[PDB]
Amino acid sequence: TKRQAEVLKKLQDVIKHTDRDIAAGRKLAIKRWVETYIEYIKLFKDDKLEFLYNVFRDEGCWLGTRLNNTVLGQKLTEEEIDNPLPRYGMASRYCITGKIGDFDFWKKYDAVEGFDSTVKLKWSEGVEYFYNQLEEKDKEKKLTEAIVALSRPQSVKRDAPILDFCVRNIGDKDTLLQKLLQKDKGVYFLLAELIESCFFDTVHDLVQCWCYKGVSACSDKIFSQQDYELFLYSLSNVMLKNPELSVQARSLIMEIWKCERFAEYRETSVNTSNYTVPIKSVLGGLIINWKREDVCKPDREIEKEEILDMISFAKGCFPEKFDLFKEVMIENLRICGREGKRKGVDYGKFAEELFLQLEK
Repeated sequence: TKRQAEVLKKLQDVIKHTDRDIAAGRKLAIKRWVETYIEYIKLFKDDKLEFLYNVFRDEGCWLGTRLNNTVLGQKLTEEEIDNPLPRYGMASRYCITGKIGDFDFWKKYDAVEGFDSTVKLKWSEGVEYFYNQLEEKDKEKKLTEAIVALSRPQSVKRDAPILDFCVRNIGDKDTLLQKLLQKDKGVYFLLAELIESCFFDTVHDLVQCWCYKGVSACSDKIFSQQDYELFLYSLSNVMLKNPELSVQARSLIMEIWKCERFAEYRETSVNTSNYTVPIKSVLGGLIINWKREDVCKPDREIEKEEILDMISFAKGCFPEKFDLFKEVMIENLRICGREGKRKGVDYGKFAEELFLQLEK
C-alpha cells in the first residue's frame, strides 16, 4: 500500500499544464488510471516508470482533463524505453482488436452485445469501442440505457467515468432528463456520482441545460428539497477534499443555490428551526475553504463576498431568526472537524467577525 501510494504520487507530479484546473483534473485521471491498472504496475521501479512518463508528459494522449484512450493504447503497445507492461494485457484492455498483441473477453461481438456487456463489466475502454461500432440510430438509446442503469443507489466509483462518457456523447440532453425522471431519484444519482469523481464540467453542462436554458421544466423542479440540499452538501465536501478545484466547485454551488427555479428551496435552506439550518455544512464549508492556508489561493476576497452575501441572504429572508442563525453557525464551526480545517484554531471567531462586518 505504501508502495502503491508512492506510485500514485510520482505519476501525478509529472503533469504540468498552464491552467491549474486542467492539471488537477489530470492528476485525478491518473489516479483513476492507476486504480484500474495497479496490479500491472504494482511491482515497479523508477527506471521502469520513465516509460509511463514519456506517454503521460505527451499532450497527445491527453484530451482535456481526460485521456485519449485510443492514443494511449497505441502508446502502451510499443515495445523509447521498454514497455514493462504486457502488450497483450494492454491491447486487450484497450480493445485494440486489430494489431492484437499476440506474441478473456478478447472473439468477435456484435455492437449491442458488447456495449451491454462492457457496461456490466465497468470497462470504460470497452464501452467506448463498442459505442463506435454501434449503429447511429441505436447510439442514443444505448447510452441512455447505460445512464439509467448506472445512476443507481448502490453504485461504485468506477461507474462515474462511464457515466461521464455517456453524457458527453448525448446529443439531446432534453430527452435524457425525461427518461431519467421516470427512475426514482435517477437525476440525483447521476449528478451526485459525477460530483464525487470531480467531473465538474459535465455537471455544469447538465445544470445549464436542465436548470438555466428555459422558462420551462411534470414537475417544475427537477430536484427535490432533499436532492437540492444534498447536492450542495456533497459539493462542499468535495471542495474541501480537492482544494485546487474549489473554484469549479464554488461556481457549481452558486449556480445550484442561486438558480431562480429553486428560489423557494433557497429560502428554505436558510430557515433556522430546531437549532439547525440546512445551509450549515455549505456555509461552513465556504468559510473553511476561505481560511485555508496550505494553498496559494488568488481571489480570497471573492470568496469572502460570497460568504457575506449568503449570510446577508439568510438575514433578509428570516430577520427574526438571525441571531439564532448566528449561534447555530458559530457552534457548528467549533465542532465540525472537517477536511481543510486547521486544528486548534477557532473557526467560530471568523464567523463572528463576518457577522459584525455585516452589521456595519
